[PDB]
Amino acid sequence: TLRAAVFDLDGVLALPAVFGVLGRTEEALALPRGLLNDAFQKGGPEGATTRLMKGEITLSQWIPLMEENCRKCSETAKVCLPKNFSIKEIFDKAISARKINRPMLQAALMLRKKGFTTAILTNTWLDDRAERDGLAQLMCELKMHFDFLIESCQVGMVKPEPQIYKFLLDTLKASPSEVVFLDDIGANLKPARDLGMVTILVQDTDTALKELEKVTGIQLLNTPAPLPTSCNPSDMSHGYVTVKPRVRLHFVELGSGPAVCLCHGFPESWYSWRYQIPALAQAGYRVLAMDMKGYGESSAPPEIEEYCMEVLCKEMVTFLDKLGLSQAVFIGHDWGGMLVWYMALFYPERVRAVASLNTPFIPANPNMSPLESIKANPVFDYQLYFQEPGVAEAELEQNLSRTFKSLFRASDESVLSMHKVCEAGGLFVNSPEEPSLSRMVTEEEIQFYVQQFKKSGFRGPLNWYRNMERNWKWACKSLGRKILIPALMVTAEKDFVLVPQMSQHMEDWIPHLKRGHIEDCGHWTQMDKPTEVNQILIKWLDSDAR
Amino acid sequence: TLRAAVFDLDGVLALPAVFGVLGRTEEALALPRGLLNDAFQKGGPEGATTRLMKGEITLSQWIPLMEENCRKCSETAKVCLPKNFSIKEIFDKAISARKINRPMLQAALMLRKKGFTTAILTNTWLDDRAERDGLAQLMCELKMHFDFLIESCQVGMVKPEPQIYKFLLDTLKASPSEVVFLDDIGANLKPARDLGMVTILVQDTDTALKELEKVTGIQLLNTPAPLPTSCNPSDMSHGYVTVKPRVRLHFVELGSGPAVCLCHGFPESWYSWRYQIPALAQAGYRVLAMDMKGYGESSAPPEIEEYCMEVLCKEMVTFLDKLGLSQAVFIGHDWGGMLVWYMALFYPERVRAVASLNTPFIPANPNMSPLESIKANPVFDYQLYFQEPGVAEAELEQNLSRTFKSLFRASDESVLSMHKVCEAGGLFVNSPEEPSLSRMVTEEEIQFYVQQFKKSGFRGPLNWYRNMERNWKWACKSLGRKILIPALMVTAEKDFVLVPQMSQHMEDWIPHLKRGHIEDCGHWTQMDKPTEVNQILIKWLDSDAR
Ligand SMILES: O=C([O-])c1cc(C2CCCCC2)ccc1O
Ligand SMILES: O=C([O-])c1cc(C2CCCCC2)ccc1O
Repeated sequence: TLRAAVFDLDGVLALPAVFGVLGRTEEALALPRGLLNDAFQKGGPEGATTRLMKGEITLSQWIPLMEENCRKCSETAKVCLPKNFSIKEIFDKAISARKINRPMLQAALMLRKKGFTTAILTNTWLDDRAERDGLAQLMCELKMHFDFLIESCQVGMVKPEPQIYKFLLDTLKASPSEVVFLDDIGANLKPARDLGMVTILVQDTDTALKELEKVTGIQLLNTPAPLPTSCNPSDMSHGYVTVKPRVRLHFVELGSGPAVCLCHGFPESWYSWRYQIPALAQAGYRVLAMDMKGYGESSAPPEIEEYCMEVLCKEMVTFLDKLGLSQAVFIGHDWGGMLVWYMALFYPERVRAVASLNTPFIPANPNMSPLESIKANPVFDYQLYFQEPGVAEAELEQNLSRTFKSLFRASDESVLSMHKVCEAGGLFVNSPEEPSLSRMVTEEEIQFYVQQFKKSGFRGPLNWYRNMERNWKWACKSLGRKILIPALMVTAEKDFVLVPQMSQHMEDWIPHLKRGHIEDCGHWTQMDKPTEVNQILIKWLDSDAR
Repeated sequence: TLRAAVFDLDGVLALPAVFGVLGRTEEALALPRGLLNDAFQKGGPEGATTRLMKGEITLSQWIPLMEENCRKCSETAKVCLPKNFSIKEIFDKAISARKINRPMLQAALMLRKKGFTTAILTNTWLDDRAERDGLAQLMCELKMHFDFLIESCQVGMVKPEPQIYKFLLDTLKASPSEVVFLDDIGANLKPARDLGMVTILVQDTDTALKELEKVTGIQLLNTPAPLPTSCNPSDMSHGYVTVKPRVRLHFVELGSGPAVCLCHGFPESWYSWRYQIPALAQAGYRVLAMDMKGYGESSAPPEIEEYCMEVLCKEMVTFLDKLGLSQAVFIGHDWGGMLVWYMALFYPERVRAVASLNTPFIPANPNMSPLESIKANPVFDYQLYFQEPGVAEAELEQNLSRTFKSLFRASDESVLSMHKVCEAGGLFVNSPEEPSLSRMVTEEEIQFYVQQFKKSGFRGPLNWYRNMERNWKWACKSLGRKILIPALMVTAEKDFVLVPQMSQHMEDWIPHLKRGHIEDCGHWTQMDKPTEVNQILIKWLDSDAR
């Protein structure tokens, strides 16, 4: 049986192939056929290209040696090289033009999902070009999805030498017949074939993958639309900032650039944004997925007053102040969405841009007590149940697995009531003791929220709802203000509490507000429809927050 | 300076390339990419293909070794070879499908015309397949146009080994930089390049030839329409048959198949058919270009009566009888055209098919003496001048060069009168002593007719015209007959004696007669418009004489 797949970079994982750019430059400049490809391989294992692929010299060092061999080949062919000929400009263009072959990356990912061991085996160089960042950005994005990455310039060997094949085989800890090897170079497959490994000459992606599925007996073509890339909590950078002596806040960091502070709801985690952290970092953002106060690894003080909007927003400001951030894009959901709107109302200097998932901005009524406002709407009866201290904690802290399995469900799958939650005596009263697993989450994803909620419980989480009177008095100070900073409101079609219509009037308060909308999407926006969340957020970030 | 051009066969001189048929068979049978091309090259210099190209085994011996390596590669790739898989059938098809790349052959010919030394350098096999004749027919047709042909299987070496390059260089008697080398195999050019020879990677013919002209500084693309391939009298098979004790006939032989006896006119040679002998042999015919009685190497008896149609046709029959031919296609021109029509009237059993250039069939008038018939038409005054024995001989045998230069001219270039030739006192009376060279002939071609006419003179040639009374009495015996065998009449637009209109009535005598017609064509049909003569004759031969 097969248990390992090997991918070549150029021509297989990334397109177009750099070999083809030599053949393209000969046609553009009308130089004789194969002149550039022959000057590239001059010497064979003794040439400048092999010293480059083996890693003896840098690509900056290599440039003038190729140039010399280009001059040499043109002299022999009895032809002339043009005036503005620059090897650097040709390679700069070819590298920058080269992008990931997405169907190939998805085939790798599908193979690795079925337990296969995956690796990139490439003849590469040590790029010290002033424009090296581009090739580096590319490599990181591919590498992350494979078990190994074998770069010829770091090991000191090259394809087609037999040694690298015995090195990779040793790294894979597998035998030849257990390995599928994909290369666009016919001669680079011959050693792998002579060893007994299954070989695929990659001309077109579709035929290559058709051979790759017939041989694996695993479907790789015509597959359903894949989920965005998620997080393994063990592989993240974990951050901790002390905002006040008794309170510390925890976050997860990924990417470089404009700071994007992610704020989860109830009863959630930094992990709720798991399908958004890799995508948003890939889009050129510094993602900071918070564990809001009362959750995971952030401090959970017992007092109710520690969770009023004024205290929590001062702490988000202190967090910035201590991290050295003058600004942050603030993207919230559910309770974080509320925090995020009040971050914009009270601290616009510190907020670059503001986005909210499901949660709308709705001003305070200086003529109505907030308690009356909750009773007035039947869907908000669960908030009245969360009022008495200890009541919902006892129910939610009873069987954590059951709690998250009963809550984290898609619109149709809903096992919850939410019409006289107070009367019925709880949220899970008519929910099973052993609920089925939702299609939105895995067993492992459920098991992560369980571990997290074992530290502090639901007192802190529920205390965010226990400050309605405090929140109202503070908000009334902002009644004559308008949100005049970039803003994105995202409504979810099947969210039965945070209904799309509840946002209808927001323009009176945020005139330049951008909108988003996800169909057949319930309350758990981020995991229900991650792809759509990603497409909407990246679009608004590039247009409204550079 | 460059003085040698080297052509690879497969992909350069012949298309399509046999390498491509492996890649085509993998797509048709949906076998993995490169499976057949890798099984073909398995072993490298140690494999079955190298032993075949070096010539250690035959291609029949090779077939089951490739089959074994095909089975082996499919096992490693974890795939299955089909039910009706036959390497023999694949190669049989590929060889038979492969034909000459005509623009490449014309580039070779144009280079060799400008004094270049040309040669075919090919990695080939010793073909013992029952269908070997096809590859053999192909090779002969290319080889003939090149100075050398280097077949790897006969020398015992292969491309890319450095030795064959030093062998070819030695055969060419030239140095590296003096040699242009054309190959479709990138690695087969690398040794030739490393040696200092100019290299051309042949992808498409047009770009390959564009490099080949930029480097030679000789025009090869967009050239005018080339002349058909001619004869070098030194390179022909020369034949001699004794018809009667005093008379022997000479001929030139080329090709295999149905016998095609070519009959020249006055004052011509077997050489008049020079542009027809190679073309007609290529078309699958056994060409027999006669030196009719009185010319070149055939016997020239002095008597007039030896040249009457009855004596000459009995001798063409005796020739057949002695050569072992029951039949022959009989193609004549001018006086041979007359002989040819009477060959069909008197000996249809021995004549397969009959074709005439310019000369029409015209029955005898049993009520008018042939002398009166010649006087009756002003264009035939030259025939009256040819009557008195010795008269025209003295004029034509005076300065042979002048005679052939004055006669062998195209329609416009005509320096001859032909209106009262008798009165004026000769054919060349108002023609220069030193006529210019015609565009139809070279100096060397003129010089060949001179050498030939030095042996016997014009007595025998002119004696063909001195039997008008004898010819008439014999022809009157055939007055109630019709020519009911295949027949082709070819008229020439600008022939001022043998006018197209003179043939108008021929259908009364040959009902099923096929016709041909060449525009802006004078009396010297064969050299005036050889290409058109070839196209017409081959067409009629394939349709009417198998
Ligand atoms: O099932 C759902 O889609 C769904 C779930 C909720 C829960 C989130 C806050 C705590 C308890 C209710 C709210 C609205 C919904 O529409
Ligand atoms: O110049 C011509 O094309 C031309 C030449 C001839 C010669 C051939 C037979 C012997 C003498 C005349 C006849 C007709 C022509 O039209």
